[PDB]
Amino acid sequence: MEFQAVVMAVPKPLLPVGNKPLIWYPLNLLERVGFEEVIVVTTRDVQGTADSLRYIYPKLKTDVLVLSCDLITDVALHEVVDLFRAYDASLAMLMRKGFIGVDSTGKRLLFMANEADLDEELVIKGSILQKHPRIRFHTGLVDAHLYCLKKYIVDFLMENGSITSIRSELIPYLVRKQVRCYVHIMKEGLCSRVSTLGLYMEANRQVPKLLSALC
Amino acid sequence: IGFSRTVEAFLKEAARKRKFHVIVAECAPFCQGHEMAVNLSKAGIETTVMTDAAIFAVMSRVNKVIIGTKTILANGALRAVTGTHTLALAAKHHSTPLIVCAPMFKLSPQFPNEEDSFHKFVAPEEVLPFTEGDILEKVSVHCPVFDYVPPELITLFISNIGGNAPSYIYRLMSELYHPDDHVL
Amino acid sequence: GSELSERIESFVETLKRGGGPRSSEEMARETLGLLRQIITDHRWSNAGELMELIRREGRRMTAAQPSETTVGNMVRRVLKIIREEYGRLHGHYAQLQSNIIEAINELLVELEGTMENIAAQALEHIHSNEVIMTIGFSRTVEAFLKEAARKRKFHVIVAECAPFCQGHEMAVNLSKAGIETTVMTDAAIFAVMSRVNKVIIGTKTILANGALRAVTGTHTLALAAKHHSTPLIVCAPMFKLSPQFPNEEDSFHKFVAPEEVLPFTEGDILEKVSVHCPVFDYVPPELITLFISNIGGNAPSYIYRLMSELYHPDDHVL
Amino acid sequence: PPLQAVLVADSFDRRFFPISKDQPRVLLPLANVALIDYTLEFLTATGVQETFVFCCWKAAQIKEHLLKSKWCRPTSLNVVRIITSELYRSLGDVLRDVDAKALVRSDFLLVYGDVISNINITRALEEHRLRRKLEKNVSVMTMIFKESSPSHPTRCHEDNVVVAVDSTTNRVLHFQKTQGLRRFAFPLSLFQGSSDGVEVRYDLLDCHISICSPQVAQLFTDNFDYQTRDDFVRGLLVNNQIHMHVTAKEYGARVSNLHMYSAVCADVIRRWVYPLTPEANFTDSTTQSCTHSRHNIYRGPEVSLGHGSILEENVLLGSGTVIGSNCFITNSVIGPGCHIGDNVVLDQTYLWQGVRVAAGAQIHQSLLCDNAEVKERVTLKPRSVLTSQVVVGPNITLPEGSVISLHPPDAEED
Amino acid sequence: VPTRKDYGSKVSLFSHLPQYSRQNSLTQFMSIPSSVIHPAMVRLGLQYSQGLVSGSNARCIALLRALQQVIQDYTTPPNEELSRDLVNKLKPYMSFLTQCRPLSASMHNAIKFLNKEITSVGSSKREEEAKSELRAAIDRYVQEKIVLAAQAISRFAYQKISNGDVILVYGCSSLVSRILQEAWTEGRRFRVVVVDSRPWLEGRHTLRSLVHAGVPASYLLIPAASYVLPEVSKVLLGAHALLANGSVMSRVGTAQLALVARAHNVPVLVCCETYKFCERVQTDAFVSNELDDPDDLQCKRGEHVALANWQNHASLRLLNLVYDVTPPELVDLVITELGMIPCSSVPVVLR
Amino acid sequence: DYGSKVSLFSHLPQYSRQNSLTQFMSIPSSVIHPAMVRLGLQYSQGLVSGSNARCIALLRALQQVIQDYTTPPNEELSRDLVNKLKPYMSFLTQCRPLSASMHNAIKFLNKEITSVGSSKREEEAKSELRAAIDRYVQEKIVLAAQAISRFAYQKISNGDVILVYGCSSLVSRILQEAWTEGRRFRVVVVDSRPWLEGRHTLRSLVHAGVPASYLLIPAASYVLPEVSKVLLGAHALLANGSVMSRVGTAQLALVARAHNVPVLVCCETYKFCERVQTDAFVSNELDDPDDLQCKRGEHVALANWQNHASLRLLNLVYDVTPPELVDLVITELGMIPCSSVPVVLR
Repeated sequence: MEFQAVVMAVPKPLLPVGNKPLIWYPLNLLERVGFEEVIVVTTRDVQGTADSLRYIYPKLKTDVLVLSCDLITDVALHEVVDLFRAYDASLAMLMRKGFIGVDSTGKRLLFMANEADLDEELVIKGSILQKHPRIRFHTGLVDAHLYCLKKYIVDFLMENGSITSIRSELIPYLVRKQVRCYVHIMKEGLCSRVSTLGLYMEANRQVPKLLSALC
Repeated sequence: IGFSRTVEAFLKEAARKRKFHVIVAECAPFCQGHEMAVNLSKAGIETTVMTDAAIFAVMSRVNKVIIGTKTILANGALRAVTGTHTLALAAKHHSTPLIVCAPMFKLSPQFPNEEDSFHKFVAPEEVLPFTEGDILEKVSVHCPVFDYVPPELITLFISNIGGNAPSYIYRLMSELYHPDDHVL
Repeated sequence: GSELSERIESFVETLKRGGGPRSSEEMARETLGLLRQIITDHRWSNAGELMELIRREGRRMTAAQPSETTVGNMVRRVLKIIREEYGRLHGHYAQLQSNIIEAINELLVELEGTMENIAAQALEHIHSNEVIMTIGFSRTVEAFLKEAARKRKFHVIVAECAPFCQGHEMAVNLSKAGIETTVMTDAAIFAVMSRVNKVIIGTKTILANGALRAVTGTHTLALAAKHHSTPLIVCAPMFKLSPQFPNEEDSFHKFVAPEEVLPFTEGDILEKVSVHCPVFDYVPPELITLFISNIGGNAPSYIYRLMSELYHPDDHVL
Repeated sequence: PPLQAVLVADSFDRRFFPISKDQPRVLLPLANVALIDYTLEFLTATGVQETFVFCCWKAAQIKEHLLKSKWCRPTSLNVVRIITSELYRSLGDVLRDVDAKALVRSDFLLVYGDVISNINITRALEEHRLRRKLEKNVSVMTMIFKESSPSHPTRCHEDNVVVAVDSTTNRVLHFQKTQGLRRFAFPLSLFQGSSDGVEVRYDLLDCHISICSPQVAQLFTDNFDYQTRDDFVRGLLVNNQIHMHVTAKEYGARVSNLHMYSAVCADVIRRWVYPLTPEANFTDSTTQSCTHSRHNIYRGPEVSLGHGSILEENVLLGSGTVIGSNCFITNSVIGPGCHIGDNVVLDQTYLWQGVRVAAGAQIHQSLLCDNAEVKERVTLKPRSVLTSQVVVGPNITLPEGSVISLHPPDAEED
Repeated sequence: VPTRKDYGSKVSLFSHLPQYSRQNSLTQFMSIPSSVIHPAMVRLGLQYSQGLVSGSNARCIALLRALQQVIQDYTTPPNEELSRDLVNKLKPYMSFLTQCRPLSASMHNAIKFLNKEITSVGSSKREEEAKSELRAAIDRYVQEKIVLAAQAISRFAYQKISNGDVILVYGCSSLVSRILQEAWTEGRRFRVVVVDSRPWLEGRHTLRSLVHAGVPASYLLIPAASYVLPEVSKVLLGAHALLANGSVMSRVGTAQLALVARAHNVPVLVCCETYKFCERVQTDAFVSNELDDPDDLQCKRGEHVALANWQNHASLRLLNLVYDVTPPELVDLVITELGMIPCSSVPVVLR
Repeated sequence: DYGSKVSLFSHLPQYSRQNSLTQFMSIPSSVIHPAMVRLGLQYSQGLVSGSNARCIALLRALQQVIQDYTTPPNEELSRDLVNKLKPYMSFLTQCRPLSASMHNAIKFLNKEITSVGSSKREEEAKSELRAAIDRYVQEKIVLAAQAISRFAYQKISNGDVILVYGCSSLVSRILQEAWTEGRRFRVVVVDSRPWLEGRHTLRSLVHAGVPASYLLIPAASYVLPEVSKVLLGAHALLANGSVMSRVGTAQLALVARAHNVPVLVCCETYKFCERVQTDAFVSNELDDPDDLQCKRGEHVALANWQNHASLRLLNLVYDVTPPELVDLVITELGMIPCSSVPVVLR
């Protein structure tokens, strides 16, 4: 029992993506490798993220692996889980190319600003640059919204319930600071999240090539 | 060198999983190395046969030496067949390991005394035949079967209790025999 | 001859700045050509003026780079040629120039032929299923090895050099010919120097006592060979043979920037730590087995005679 | 087209002040050898065929030192030309004057008279020309930077810079200093237009070596209030493109202040600027020959070393310098014609020509210029600089950072 | 659990030693929520494969902490004896860890000690008592074999180091670093000379440690050891294992340095504890060694890599050795927590 | 070739004694001279195995060939003879590999033939060649042993225990001449298989009256402690100072050095070759492998050794000794060190 699976779905998960349920692709991603248990937070009719996560705090008792309501990707979970295992990282995330301040080696996360917060320019501290004099900045990549998180991070989220939508509130605070955050960029994967109509149609068009290998 | 059942088993136990080249130096008085080479080649080990004179000129491409002995002395030395001293000298000159496959019963508490009864002298018929002529009356022929091998030329001792160094045989002796029964 | 002075200055600068040609054969050929040009385009009546001028020019060229023990040898050879010619003609002040040029050309052609003269002696020392190892990268040893790989088969092991990993090129060149070569570091010499049957290496200079000033790392190889009693052969032409002894010499090695040993991006520790990067080293004669020269093999104990034959005792100081 | 460079042998900035009053900055003996000699040797070794030496402050001494030097000989392949003028006030004025005279033709290098480097520029210059020939009249400058550590002693805060360039094609998008500032600001235009491969670099040492183009001088004439190079780059980046070339296996640094002076000296003595070392004698001079021995100890002719003294680390003794008995010198540079006493400890001290130190003196991390003198029982602290021709009485203990000069207002007078 | 796959062409002489590449991992074909292997064991194997934990004692410490975690998280099954439960459960974990990276002598000794202790567990005591006893014995061992032994070795070696001496170290050994630090702290005034070797370049660790301590350390490569030895007076070396025949199975570049030192008349000292003594023998580095990732041998010289594509040549082999053996006649004495003993006394301590 | 050779000795020819090369030849030999034919047959059958005996027989056969050699018209003889003698040497080598003595002798003969000008008559040239061969033999073989006999007489003392190995035409002569001068010593004769040629020296010494002993080489370490000197003979002296002799010489010198016994070597100046060698692997000679067969006990163990495809039979002849084990060398010029061979070659 190294990791526990959790996927929030707060319809969207019932969209027939390729004549199959949209929530079936995330669950299939959490399959074929152990994972005899997975926590879903869909509505009662389905047969914030921080709030829904803390609502089931006493249930989880080990490292958590949070996914998105719908996430179609043909990546190997080990690729992202190795960063959490080897380096004993506190945060491990996955994303694909189209702030982020990934370092030279391409794994350590240094900067996580957003365009809405910054005033006009990009401010950078002197110490973080003293330690790492090279900061590779990415702007066009897309966020798949899946993270491998430790347990003490969940405890910290619980002891203060003033955090909502960890994607934009917790990850920047974690990167801002020992904590260890890492990222994995494929540059050749699918990594499609169904949020708008364009991505929905792209996923509908890409389904056959994935289903040919899945089934 | 020579013919030793323990060394033969040690060699043929590795041939079933490894491939090596075994060189066998015969014994001039009693050419018993031929039997060992034949028994080894019977199992496909790529053996070789040669005389005792070709032990140094050929021992430049060799890497390891594994031989037996008649008995192991107290200071680490041993009593081996004739010609083993030259083999050990060549091994030490080329800095090659010299493994000695000998069981525990071959350990003698006696030390290297001046060793008059050390070598076994046999009839000179093997060295020089009786049909030579009239020169046998004024020619002294000696045929020592065994020889003394110092410990400095040895590198390891493989026994039924694990490999050890020559500098630790005294403890094995102390554990085996009582110091009062050394002279018997 | 201002053009001659310009050529001399350019040669001295390229030798003191970053060296001349990359290989030693081209260096010796260029030095001999420059000496021939100096002998041709210059005025003199007696041989003493010519020989002292050549002495001064060679002294300048050596002061430009003392570690390049290839130009002083050519200067001493030209001086010995001049002295032999003067002794033959006097034992003279009107036709001594042309004959010196002829002798220099005779020396040049054999300088070039040295490579084949050395490579032709590969089958005399290499046998089938042999295990030979080398260190560094040398054209002479490369030819000596790849010339016998057609009819003979053996295993080669190349040890790279830590400061400048030049053995990779040699390993690749040998693998392109199908010799079954292996690459390793210079820190695993003694670890593998127990299954080796022979060693062949190339040097940069041969001292008077039969010693070698080769790249850094060959002294340990020679020590390991002498410990394991493995014959170590050195293939070097005659122009790599200098009339100087190991001691009685300062600036024996060449010290280059520590960038190759310890990079500049370490930090503040570079102010305390002292780093040294020697390019060459010294190998005593007692660890050498044979010398493959253009005139055949020779033991390290017969180098003094070649010295007395090639150079003049009065021209050792230069 | 023969490669030509422009040498500004005068830094209108005055950081060595008080020292720059009696004797120019570019002729201060670093390792018994002037800085302009290092710069000229670098230019002559990199392939430069012609140089234009501009001098305003104390130009007579510069020229009359150069005319004896080996670069002005008829046998030198890098013909140098001294242009002296009293109007120059900044580098921008020098470039304006070049444009007025039409001296330069092609890609020229812009370097100061106090740059020490062994970098080869053939590679970077090819990159520059090829880049300009794929985009006609687009690329205008190429700044050479040496990647280092932000911890290195050579990286002073006064010259420390931070860049944000594109990794696809090396190109400067933002350039600013970090003198007295803790969090850096980078505008959003960088990500606004292009530069998918954009990254911030803080591990770079500004060698002040730039492969310029005639268009640089043209733009310098257009904008009258360009007083230096840094402002040229800032004013061009607000608006032509400026690129870089990074080196990792070569050395390069500019002597801008006193702290920077003692940093290159240790490196030069420690052979970090090979082939440029004291052992090489790259000036063809007779009074600078030495012999390199173990531990990077350099000894010249007529060293007169006394019995008992111990040379422990990278020291450089001059020709004619006299050492006493039972001394201890380490990491110290001694000039020619110096003369030491007895029981004299020198630790990271730079003694120029004509110095005499009496017995019982302990000097640590301080610099003694020409004709300096100290009496017995005198102890000098770190950064305790003495200028020309001062004499310090006996039994005096100078505080740290003390500066003594014979000019009244320069510092604490004699 | 699947078997790891080799990488590249091995040498004819080392055809019996496995050779893997750190680019590929064995967890690619295993579950993320590990079912057969414990999660801590998976993390430890990943750290070993990626080269994060490459220390002689650090690997053993990490293994012991992982074993403590495993014993804490595990519960014995019904109607099953406890003494064999842990042994049967650890049997595959050692297999996995060996597949990730060949275990060292210290790890083998620690595993043997833990198996001994587990077999020594009684049949009447409950689960909590035995688990607590094992968890306490593990750290008791760590204390009485690593830190206390290191303190004793440093106390014994302090008297050998004197003022004005020049010590020559090699590689990265925490014991030698601690010895030098304590010697410099106790008032000894000396200077060290660090010798490094490619491709690991781990001597810089001890270099920066000594610089942090304030010792006038020096740095150079192993091929130039013959140039600095004429001025060296002592050679301190670390040992990864000491066999029954009195041979040091330390880093590959240690036997060469010892040979050059003996040729230059420099007494060499070896620091090692009593928990690295194994009841096995090895006469040469060929019969038993480890082959690391060969892709680490290639380097960038100039602007092109000569070994960029070494697998294209069908007659090109890459040998990347790790350890090697040195004969007993090269080591003068071996410093241990039981007093200074010669190299001919390893069996005496093993007895 | 006959039989399967060794992997490390696969670059050398392994002939046989039963397989004769005269089968595919005319009884009156047309292409080859009858004298050279019988000489090669003797070499192959082992009738002449002595280092100096082989050279003497070769030179006498060459004299016989020259005596009945007719120079064709339309060409000079100074070159025709050299061009004709080459196939004879090739056939001799095919019969049995040549030795250093034979090589030097044929080289000297070729040089002498080339020194003959076409200005001279045929009969005069043949007579001069015969006289030259005769005097060269007398100088380098006959007179080259009388000076070595009186030089080694100084190093022989009363009560000495000299140890010899194999068979040598010079060692036996040295000992027999030193015994008659007044010295009273005893010799230890060492022999090895399968040639067992030391019995020749044993008999030659017994017939002279010198107390002699006989033992096999494996027991050399047992008798060396009582030995005072080791006098050995070799076939060639390489240019690198090394010595080329019988296979049982290098290890003998090694054991002598281990027992602290001074080793000596006696060789003629004409055996001073110009090549070099480092081991007995690059240039050796493999004789018939069936010589190792021995009637030990009731039957032979290597009677059908070829049935075992994995079994090889090595029968090396020569070996190379390093200069690190040779102390003194005796020649007609005088007592010289082991590292002075090139000086004599000069």
